[PDB]
Amino acid sequence: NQNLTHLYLRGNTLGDKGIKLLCEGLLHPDCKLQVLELDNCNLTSHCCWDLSTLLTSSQSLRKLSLGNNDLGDLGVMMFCEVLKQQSCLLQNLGLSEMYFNYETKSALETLQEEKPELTVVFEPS
Amino acid sequence: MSCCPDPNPPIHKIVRKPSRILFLMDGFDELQGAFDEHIGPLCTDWQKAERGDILLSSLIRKKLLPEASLLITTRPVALEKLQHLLDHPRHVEILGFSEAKRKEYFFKYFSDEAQARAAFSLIQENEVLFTMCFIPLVCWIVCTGLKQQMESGKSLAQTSKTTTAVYVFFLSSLLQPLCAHLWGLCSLAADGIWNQKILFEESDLRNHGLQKADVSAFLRMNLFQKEVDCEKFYSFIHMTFQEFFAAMYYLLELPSRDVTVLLENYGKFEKGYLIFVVRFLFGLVNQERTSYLEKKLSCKISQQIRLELLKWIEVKAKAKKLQIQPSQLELFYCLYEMQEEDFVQRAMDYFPKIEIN
Repeated sequence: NQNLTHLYLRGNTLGDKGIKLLCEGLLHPDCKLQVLELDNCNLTSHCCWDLSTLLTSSQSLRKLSLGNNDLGDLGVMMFCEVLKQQSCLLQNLGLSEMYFNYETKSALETLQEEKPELTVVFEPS
Repeated sequence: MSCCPDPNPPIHKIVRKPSRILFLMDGFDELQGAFDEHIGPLCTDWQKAERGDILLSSLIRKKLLPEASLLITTRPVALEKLQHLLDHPRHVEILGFSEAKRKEYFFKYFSDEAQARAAFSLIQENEVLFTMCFIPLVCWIVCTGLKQQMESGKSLAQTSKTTTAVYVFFLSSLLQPLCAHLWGLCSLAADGIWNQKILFEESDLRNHGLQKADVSAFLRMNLFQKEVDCEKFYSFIHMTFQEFFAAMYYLLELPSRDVTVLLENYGKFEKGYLIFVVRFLFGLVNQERTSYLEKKLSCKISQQIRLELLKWIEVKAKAKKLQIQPSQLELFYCLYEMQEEDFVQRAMDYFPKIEIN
């Protein structure tokens, strides 16, 4: 369905397996989804690989609102590193309601300054 | 410090989130050093470095990491200095073993019924020890003493009538086989009580005449412990023993060796209240003594100390205050240990009114 531009799944306990399966769909060349919202979805560290893949693979995705889930302190560092290679994501990257360490916050702040095309990342503070 | 081996754990993560965290402040009464319940700053902001008394007080008062849960264990005597910082606590009292549980302990401790039954009968026949075995520490000491008697196969007799007798008995069967270094160990304990130290460095042991060779003897013959949990801090296997040794120190033959001064500082947190130090001092100061370490105790000093102890009882028994050092029954415990009618009756004549619970 090429007309579907916004999908909100926050609150569903999709799990890591859930994200994996959704990504297979999202990585399809005809997918036009622009906004994917994933707040608490019972996520863990594993899904970061698939989310990272999503961030750099999809040419359609513009906003990925990962919210109150244990994304992982290292998982987000992968996002920081990959979202430098001409990513098409411009909007909210989520990562709200999530505790990060000093180095992580610094990396996210650095990303925000170096890539202004990314409106706002939205850390906890 | 109390976390996994990683020196830099996620302190700034969920570890900062209260209500999901419970602290276990084990041994409030063992906080060596003066503890002021009234302080200037209340050390808010956990990341700020401050003195240990303030840090603990701030946690206790729920100003540091508020909404977090806190469990405290303590000797009831130390409630005097703790109740001022609780506001709305739930107080739980720990009671010792019932007759049924005393029995289970013996059978679990000993390798089989062949010895557990003998141990149980040997103790049960002794009304006093059986009653004293209310306390896990006492039944442990008695069982350990029996285990040592079993190894030698001497008799397994258990005829002790007092707390002191149990502790003296324990050392007799442990050190007699050491005797030449007992003074050093006693000195160490006394120094620790007066200098607010439970955990000793090897340097402190050496400075009291105990260097490696004898120290190991105490580690083997379960009397003294090393703390090898990624540390090198030596201590007595239980605070009651440290107080016991300090008590003997005053009666042998370097804080002072002045019992009057010791007694003057009894009702104080700073010295750990010296409850067992005195309770044992009373039991040790007797004429009805025998051999095996006991004969190395100074008879001349005991006679000099006995007099001051009697004066101490008269002075304290006279008090009619509550939440005060020896509150009647405590003096009775002291007199119970000193099982000599001449002394006890003279001491008891200073109690025209007895109020006990």
